[PDB]
Amino acid sequence: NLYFQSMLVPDLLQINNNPCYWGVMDKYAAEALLEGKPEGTFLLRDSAQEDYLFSVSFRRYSRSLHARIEQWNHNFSFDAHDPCVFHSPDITGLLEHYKDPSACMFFEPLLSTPLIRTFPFSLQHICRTVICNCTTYDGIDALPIPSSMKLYLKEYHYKSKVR
Amino acid sequence: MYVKLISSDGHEFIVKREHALTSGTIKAMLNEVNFREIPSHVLSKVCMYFTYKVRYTNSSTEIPEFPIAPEIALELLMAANFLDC
Amino acid sequence: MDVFLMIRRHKTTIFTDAKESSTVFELKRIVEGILKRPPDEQRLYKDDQLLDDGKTLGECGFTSQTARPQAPATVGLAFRADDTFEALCIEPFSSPPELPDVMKP
Ligand SMILES: [Cl-]
Ligand code: NA
Repeated sequence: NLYFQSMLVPDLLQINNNPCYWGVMDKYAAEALLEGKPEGTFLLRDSAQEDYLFSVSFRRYSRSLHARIEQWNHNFSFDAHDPCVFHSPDITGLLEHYKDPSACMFFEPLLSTPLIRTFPFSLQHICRTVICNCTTYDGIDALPIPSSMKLYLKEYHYKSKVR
Repeated sequence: MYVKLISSDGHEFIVKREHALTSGTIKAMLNEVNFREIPSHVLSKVCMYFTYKVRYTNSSTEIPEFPIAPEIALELLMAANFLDC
Repeated sequence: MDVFLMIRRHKTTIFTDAKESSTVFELKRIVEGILKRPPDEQRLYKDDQLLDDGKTLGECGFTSQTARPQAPATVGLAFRADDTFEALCIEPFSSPPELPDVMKP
């Protein structure tokens, strides 16, 4: 494709029910949470970069490291354009793959002990996650709400350049 | 200690003031508040959120799901947005 | 162990909490401060079962799994009209509309 189709993250409600996910947070705030912590301690958060929805922040080699999640062909991975690298149709399955420390290679993230979110999200956000789970991206346009709200429901999408 | 939030269909919800202050709209407009555009099946649910929000703020535990049925989700989205919470 | 409740009568709902080990009577005291009717002038109900003043809320079945902040347990309430009590009556909430077709399976 020379164009792209917007598509809701398929996994969005599962992700928001996953306590390792902290929502809008920058890498400095992740680093503060992860400071000093043991190898493999991790979190999922929104990436502050414009072209990526999510990043993981995790601990390894005594450093707080980050990994943006990429997509391509409806799969997610930490390298979307290298098909040797493992990918999943889900964000959840991509985290699940990197759960086992003795089966993580040095150049791969290690996501073995989730840091647990200690506050609840907003009621507005929680409704969004439920609505998005029932509907598709094009479906959002047919809803009986203002377009300011359509804008809001459409936030967690990725750009599909394939068919 | 308590405040009364009245829905469009006349249902009266007595909730603690501290929990109602979870809404920025309500915090800004404060005994009684009338909501002529929010009906009882939605306001009852908002009240439940205020208790969830306050109880799981600085949580001692992993936080559970706030269950929302798809059937009230859109009205609840607009009331949440209108109530600023 | 806090338990979370909705006390309901006619078009009134009280959102409140109490300990699992607190008594039904103590809950009637909570209601007295709000609604201004003494304990002897109230009946509290779990579904249609009139509750025992001296029992704990946990003994009546209100617990962590049953009476959660996000999904509180309903307690019915009826007041005394003269010598006799009024019938337990709880006006239901409004009904949501049909789900939009884009939101159906
Ligand atoms: Cl968020
Ligand atoms: Na982003």
